[PDB]
Formats: sequence, C-alpha cells, structure tokens
Amino acid sequence: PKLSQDEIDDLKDVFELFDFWDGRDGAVDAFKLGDVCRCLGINPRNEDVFAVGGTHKMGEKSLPFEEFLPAYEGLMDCEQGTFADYMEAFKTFDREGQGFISGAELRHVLSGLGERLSDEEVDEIINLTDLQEDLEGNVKYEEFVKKVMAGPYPD
Amino acid sequence: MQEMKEAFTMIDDGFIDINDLKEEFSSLGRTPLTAMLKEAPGPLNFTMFLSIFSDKLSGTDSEETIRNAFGMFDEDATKKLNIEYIKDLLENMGDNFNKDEMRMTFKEAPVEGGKFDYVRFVAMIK
Amino acid sequence: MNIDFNDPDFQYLAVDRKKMMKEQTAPFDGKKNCWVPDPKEGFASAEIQSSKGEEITVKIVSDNSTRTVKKDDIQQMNPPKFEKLEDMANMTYLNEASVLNNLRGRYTAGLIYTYSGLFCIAVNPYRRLPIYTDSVIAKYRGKRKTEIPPHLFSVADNAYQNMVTDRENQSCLITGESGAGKTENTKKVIMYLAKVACAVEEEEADQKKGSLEDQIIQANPVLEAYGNAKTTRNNNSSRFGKFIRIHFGPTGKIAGADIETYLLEKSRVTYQQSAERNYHIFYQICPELNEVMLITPDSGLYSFINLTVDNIDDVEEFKLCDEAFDILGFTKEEKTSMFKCTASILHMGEMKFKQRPREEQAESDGTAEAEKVAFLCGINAGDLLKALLKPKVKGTEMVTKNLQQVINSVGALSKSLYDRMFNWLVKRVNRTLDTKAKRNYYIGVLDIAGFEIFDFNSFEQLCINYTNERLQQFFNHHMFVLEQEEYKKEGIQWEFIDFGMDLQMCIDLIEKPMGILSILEEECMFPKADDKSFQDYSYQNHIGKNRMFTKPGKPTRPNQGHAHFELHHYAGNVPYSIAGWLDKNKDPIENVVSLLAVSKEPLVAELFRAAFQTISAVHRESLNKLMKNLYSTHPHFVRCIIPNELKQPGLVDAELVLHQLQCNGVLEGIRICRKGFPSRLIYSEFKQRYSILAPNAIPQDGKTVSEKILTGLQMDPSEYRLGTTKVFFKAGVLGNLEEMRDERLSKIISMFQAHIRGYLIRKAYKKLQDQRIGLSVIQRNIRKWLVLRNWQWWKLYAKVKP
Ligand SMILES: [Ca+2]
Repeated sequence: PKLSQDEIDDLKDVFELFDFWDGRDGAVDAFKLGDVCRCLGINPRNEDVFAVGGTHKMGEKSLPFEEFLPAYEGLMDCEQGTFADYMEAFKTFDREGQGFISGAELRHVLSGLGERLSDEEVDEIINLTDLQEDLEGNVKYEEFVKKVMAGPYPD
Repeated sequence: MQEMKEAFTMIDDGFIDINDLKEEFSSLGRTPLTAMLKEAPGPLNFTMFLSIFSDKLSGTDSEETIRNAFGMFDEDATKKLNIEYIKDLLENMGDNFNKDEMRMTFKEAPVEGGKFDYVRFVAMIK
Repeated sequence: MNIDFNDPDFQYLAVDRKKMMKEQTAPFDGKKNCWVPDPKEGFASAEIQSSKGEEITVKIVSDNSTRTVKKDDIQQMNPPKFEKLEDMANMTYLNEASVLNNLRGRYTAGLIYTYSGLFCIAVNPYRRLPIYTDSVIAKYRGKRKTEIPPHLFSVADNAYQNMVTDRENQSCLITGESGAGKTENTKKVIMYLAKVACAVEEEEADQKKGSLEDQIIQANPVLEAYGNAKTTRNNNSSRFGKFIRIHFGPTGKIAGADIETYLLEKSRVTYQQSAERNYHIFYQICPELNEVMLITPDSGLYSFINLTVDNIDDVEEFKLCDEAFDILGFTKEEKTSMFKCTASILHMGEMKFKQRPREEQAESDGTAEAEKVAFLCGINAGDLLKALLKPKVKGTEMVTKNLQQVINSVGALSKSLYDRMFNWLVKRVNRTLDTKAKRNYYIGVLDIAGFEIFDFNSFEQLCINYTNERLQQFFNHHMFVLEQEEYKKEGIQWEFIDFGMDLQMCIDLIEKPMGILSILEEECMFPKADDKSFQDYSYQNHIGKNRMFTKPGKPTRPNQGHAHFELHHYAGNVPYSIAGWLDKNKDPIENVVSLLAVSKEPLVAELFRAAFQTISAVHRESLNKLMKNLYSTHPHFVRCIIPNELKQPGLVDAELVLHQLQCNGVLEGIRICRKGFPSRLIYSEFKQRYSILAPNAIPQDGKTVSEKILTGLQMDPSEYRLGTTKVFFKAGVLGNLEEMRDERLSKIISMFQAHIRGYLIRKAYKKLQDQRIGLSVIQRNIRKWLVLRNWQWWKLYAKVKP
C-alpha cells in the first residue's frame, strides 16, 4: 500500500501492455489481471485475485486503470510463500528424506492438490526451468523450489 | 525520389487545372466529378506534393519489417500463422479491426488448409 | 535404513493396500465430516453445516437427510491419520462413537484384536481363521505391545515376561458376556504360556495322556455342573468366580495348577425365577442307576428346582462325564456315594408340613420324605427336627423357647449344603494336579460375571455390580500407577487423584458400615421385616445425603417405569429394587451342624466342621478374599465379543457391543484417559509430521524444533506437556494439528502453484511486449495499404507509369 513513482509507474506501463492485448480501449479484462500482477512482481493466488474481482470468464468484467489499480494494492499483502514453506510441501512427500520425489508424484501435486495448475503448465514450467529426471525416475525438488523462485531471469 | 515527379502525360493548360484525366481515362472503363480535384486543395504544382500527397505514408513500413512483424507469431519459421490465430489477433487485439476492415483484409489474403502466408500478403499489399 | 511391516504376516493381520501408496482422501473435511449418532446404527459418517442455532441440517454418506442434532451428540472422528490402530489409547478424539469404528473396521476389515490401554478387546469371528497357529506364534520372547501387532500372546508373553522378569505374581481378568470364547483364551492361552512354559526328560510321552491345557477344563462339567450352564436372560453363566490360578516354579518353570472359587449363587437353588432354571446338571441327569433311587425327571414336583430348550439336551452331560472323573482322586466310593448327596436336596424341595391353627409352632408333619435323605445323606429322619425345629442352645444349659423359620433353615441348608459340596469338588478335582509341593508363585486367569444392567434390578444384580464396580477400581488404581510413574519416567508429572478412588464413593456406599449393606443385613434378624420398613429407612439419609445416589427418575425401555429407586456406578446408573431381598438375604446357620456330622458318611461330614445371618455377610468375605488377594499382584485385562446375537460370523451390533464396552472398563478407560494427557509422540515423530506449521519459524535437534512449533502456534500451555523424549497433548489437540496441517499445507501448495504461474507470465513479458510492436505494425500497416488502394491520387497512380 502507498505505491511510489518507480512503482505506481511500471504498473500503468504494464496495465497498458495488457490493455492492448484485448483491445486498446483504456481498460483491462479482470480475469486477465491476475496475469498483470504476476509480471508486476507479486505472486497472488486464484482465490486472492478472485477476492478482488478476478473473474473466471474472460470478458465478464473489465477494469479501468484506477478502478483496477486499487485491487493491485491489495494483492501485494496476500501470503506470498517461502522456501521453508515450499520446501516442506516436498518432504511430507519425501518418504526417504533423501530429497527426492518421483516426478510422477511431483506432477501429481502441482496438478491434483490445491489450485490445480493447467496440465498445460507444468510441462511448460518443467521444461524451461528444465527439470531433467535421473536414473531412478525421480527428482530432487529442492533445486526447483530455488529455480522457480529464481524467476526466469537468474544471474 | 523522382520516379515520383513523373506522370504529366496522359493526365489531361499548364499544370492541368481541371479534368486532367477524364479524356485521359475513359478510353477503357467508365470513369467517375469535382472531388477528384475538390480534394486537390493545393493547387497543383509539385510544391507541397511531397507534403499533401505522400507523408500520408505515415507509419508505412518496409516490406521486410511488416513481414517481420508477422514473424514473431510463428517462429517455427513456418512462415505461416493459422488463420484463426490472425483472424483473432486482428479482430480482438491491439487496435482491433472492424467487421469491415476485416472482411476486406481477408479477401485475397492467401490461405490454404487453414494456413495464412504473411510471406506473400506483404508482397501483395506492397 | 529401515523398519518393518507385513510379511506375510498373513494371518492376514495383513494390509488393505499397505495404506499410503494408493490412498484416497486427505483434505478430509474435519470441520465438516464426522459422525452423528443414531440408532438403528449408533453413529454414522457425514458432512456438516447449518450454522443453525441450533443443531444442524446436514448428513451422512449413502442415504440421507435433513436431520437435527446438537452438541452432546455430535462427536467427531479422527483424521485418516487415526484409522484402524491398536493401542486406541493413542487416539485423538477419544469419544464413545469414534472408538467403535476402529473395531467395526476390524471385522468388515477382517481383524478383531485391539488395545485400549491395557484392555485387550478381542472379538469372535467364530469362523476360525489361521490366527492361532505357528507361522504366527514363532516369536514374541519378550516382545511387547509394540514389538508385534495385537493378539493376546502379548498378555500371554509379557504377563509372561513380567513373570520371571520383574519378580512377583501375575493375574488377569477375563470379561466378555456370554459369547466369544472365554471358555477359551483362558483356554487358547495356556497352550501358549505352556508351549513357552516347558520349551525353556519325561520322554516316554506316556505321561501325555490327559494332556495339559485341554485337561482341567475336563472337570469343567462336574464343575460348570454345579458348575454352570443355563439361566434365563442368557444361558451358560458359570455362576461363580473362578480363577485358573495355576502355579509357577522357583526356576522360571511352571509348578502346578491350583484353583478356587468365590460367590457361588447359593440362592440359585432355594429361590428361582422360572426360566431362571437352577444349574445345568440336575436335569442333565434326571438307566443303569438313573434311579438307584428317588423319584426321577421333570420338575412338576421336586422344588428348589421347579426346563431345558435348544440343542441343550441334558443327555451326554451324563454317561459322557462318568469316568473323566476316575482319573483324579476317587474310586467310585465317593463318585458314587456323592450323587445321592445331590438328589438328597430335591427332597426338601418337597415343601410344607404346616404351622399351627394359630400357635406359633411348626409341625413335623410330612417327614415321610425327610426319611429318604435321612437315608441317602446320613442319620435318621428324626435324628433331627427338635434341634432343627425346637433345639437347645449350649456353659451348657440346653434351651428351647417361629415356624416361619425352618423353610429358611432349609432355604439355607440346601444353599450352605450345595455350597460346601462344591468347595468339595474343588478340594479334590485339582488334587490329581495339585502337586502342592510348592515352588513359589504363579500367573492367574480370573473369571466372574460382568456387571448387568437391564429391565429389572434385584438383590441379585446389585451383587455383581457390587463385584465388578469394586473390581474396576482395582483396574483404575492400577492405571493410576502406570501413569503415576511414566510422567515420572518422563521428567514431567502432574499430581492428580487416584481415579480408582472416584468409584470408592460408591463401593463405600454399601460395603461402607453405615452403608446400606448393614442396614440391609442386620435388618433380617429384625422381626418387623416389611420391606417398606427397609425402603425409606435406607433413606432416613442417603437420598439427599450421599451424592452418589438417587430416587428412580423415569422410564427407559419397554413396559413402563415400575422401578424402585436408582443407584449409579461406572457403567452409568442402575434402577435396583428391593422386595424379597430381606426375605432372601435369607441364609442362616444348626446344632451338630444341625447334624450331618458322622453318618459314618463323610461324603456329608468332612464337608462341615472340618451364625444366624445372611449371604452378603459371607459374600464380602469371599469378594475381599478376592481383592485382598488381587490388590497384591500384576493385573491384566482382556475383554470379549458380542458381535451379533444370531451368530452371523460376518460382523457387528453397535448397541450390543456399545452395551458391553459400556462396562468392562473400556468406555471408562477413555473417560480417565481423556482426563489426562493421552496422544503421545517422541519429538521425532512430531518434528516431521508437524513442520509445515512454522516452516519459516525454524533455523535450518528434536526436542528443540518441536518447541518453536508449539510456541510458534500460540498453543495453550495447558494443552501440552514436554517430558524428555516425547510430548503429551490434551484430549484431541492432535486433531487441531491435523485441521491446521491439513489446511496449512494446501495453502502451501497453491502458494507455490502460484509462485509458478507468475513465473510463466514474468517469462512471457518481453515476448509479450515485443508482440505488441509487431502487432501494432500489421494493423497500422494493413490499414496504410487499403487506405491506399482507394485514395485516388493513388487509385489512379500510373494506370500505366507512362
Ligand atoms: Ca481492453
């Protein structure tokens, strides 16, 4: 809350880039706004977006800059996860502690539990991040939790 | 550059006041008035030719650019976007196209198997 | 690494999917899904919501509904992380309903032996699966509750282990209503305790005739004869407190048998409530000497008896019994001269011989019958009377200063008699195996009725309830010792109150001097024995003066509420009723044992002398002689079946089993359990399962990690306790540590799921903005053209470039 001018800025500059990809007319479709903030840093969740507008159908409700901006201010807050947090999820699955998870199982979580990730994603995600199996056919979650958090652009 | 300053044959006094053409262009079809020279504020000359005429070429890109502009949506260098994709990138994207703008565009815009070829389109659209 | 599991343990004890490779269901729905209690069925799985006022309106699986419930009837039941266990003590949510299902889930999921602390609940599948065999037995040397899943061999091998080991003497209480196989275990063990008793000479095997185990339950029918087998509201209630007290060596060796009794329903004989048939044997007997004398078969007459039913056939009990005898102490000089001694009773049952038109005296009248017994028994139908109807008290000075007596004098003898002559059976029965040479100490399996609360309550009922109740508290106390320590064996400890002593309250209501016991007792000599006199009197206090008990209240089941005041122990409250009580405490005591001496027949003499009171008197002396014989030992408890009346070995009958548990001590076991700090786990078994709870709240030891996870949660300091190897939680706090985890894990998946779809957008960004330019160009460009081919200074721009 209380953005700045190096902050409120990269917002409109993005809202703009996203107002054009659904027709330049001064507004942005809700649904596609959860994908506005992502690019803008924060990592809100489905519920999170919904609970401020984020429709399900594309073309149900379209927010104009201001009327949109506010709901962006409140997504920042939302419980943004963390290693230790993430790191645990995969562990309660590590029936060995060795630090692995049958990709099988792994692609099960991301797919099955919680907020299901499009089966479209995952493969995608694990494929840029590059998540190569290994002998056993399982993965070492750790390096992945890091990779995913590192953002697409590392060092 | 000057393949411009040409013409002046076939058109019609001195800088051809009215009806340059008409005499000059009914030898084959069924010509048009006083707008095709009403919209000739000018008058005539070659003065602000490069001004009024042309410069109406604003935003008019290179046939290597526009062709490239299309390329970003098919970098499997297939040199093709699937119709619908374009049919949708124009009608519902950027500064979307009106049912008519669209109707015209895809008139002789070359397609096959549902496969558009920007890699001619340009050529035909200049 | 490792641990262990399965293999085959293919009792099956086995494993329905070895659990967590294929499971289904986690999210659970724990603010939602756990069972309502109803009645058909007891309780049942469900969903919830209403937030009503006020009850509910949600419901079960399958069926369902729009049903209303409240808060004393909701209950809840353990996340799958509390599915089909063993100790059952280790069980968050220790509620009446919850329990069960972890057993139903054993029948319909083949298995029937669970722990509930010490309690070894076990069922009758009475299909006799491979359970008891040797691809089973083959182990547990000193393997405890945890070094092998359930089965009694625990109680067997470690009551065993406790034997030798530790030092002193074992014991063990058996319970089970009239079903299971109590006739066994008590039988099915031994086999055990023995296999492991002499598997620590005598090869010839010729001494392997009467077998061991399957021997002394031979005598069963001479015992269990008098014995027992057939009553009324059930049918084979060995109406005595047994105790296969088998003795133990000085060298970790066996060392004999031994065995006694306590509370033999004297009553049974004199009084009876019809179908309340008195002791299987009289009939199972009444050819070659099936006479030898006195009347014969069918009640009609011969009272103190005044009739069999299904596949009971009193047949075989006979012929097929005579001989078994002949292996122990007796050569037909008793065996034979000891039955009459039985028949010698039916005679008196031939009542009356009157009073006086008005004169308080009684007439010898009949006496044509007495003769026979004065012929069977010994002496002479005149040897008596006088010092039987008008005797002489002994410094000498013989006196004779009532009729209403005698009938008692009899409804006392027949008792006393039958009594003495059972102690008799014992005396010898074990003799054969009573190599009483003595080599210190032993185990002990105990058996006695198990608390009965139903439709009617008399001086009968109130006795067992006097037994069990007082029994229980022995249990409690014990458990008050296994905790009393522990915490002590765990650096933690929180002084409490000998729960066992919460029941006392009630045991100290009757046994208690100015308890009722004596206000009932004495009040027998008392000539003004109206019963009513008895009624209120017990009051004249108690009612409003005790705390424990009451006045009746009102109806419950069929018929109405023709009650008579209410008394309550554990196992709830019971609506007893006096009436025929004072009439029946009835047992008085002679004059030369009122004779029976000599007769040159000791078959009826050395069963007498090697006053004028009642049965409770002699009861308490037995009971205590059973407590002050128990309170100095190492108890063990095993409970039984009662799946389904019509023995469909398939399964269940909640209420019927609910019934039971509502006794034994089990339900009362969680009551106390639930009172302290159940739910136990060494920190390691905690760190893991509960780390998502304060993930970012740890450094990245064991007993340390666990604390920040407690402290980080604002957990109420009174809900937990940290000994020094593990941590104890209040009653069902583990639940919350499953409502949270369960829910505070999903919240971790999504937070990731989403940390990985910002990553996809934050990835497409330039690719995304690049797109714009490349697009805003096409449009712009399609339009520049198309703007052109329809301008004019263009349209006709070089129809021909000259
Ligand atoms: Ca828009």
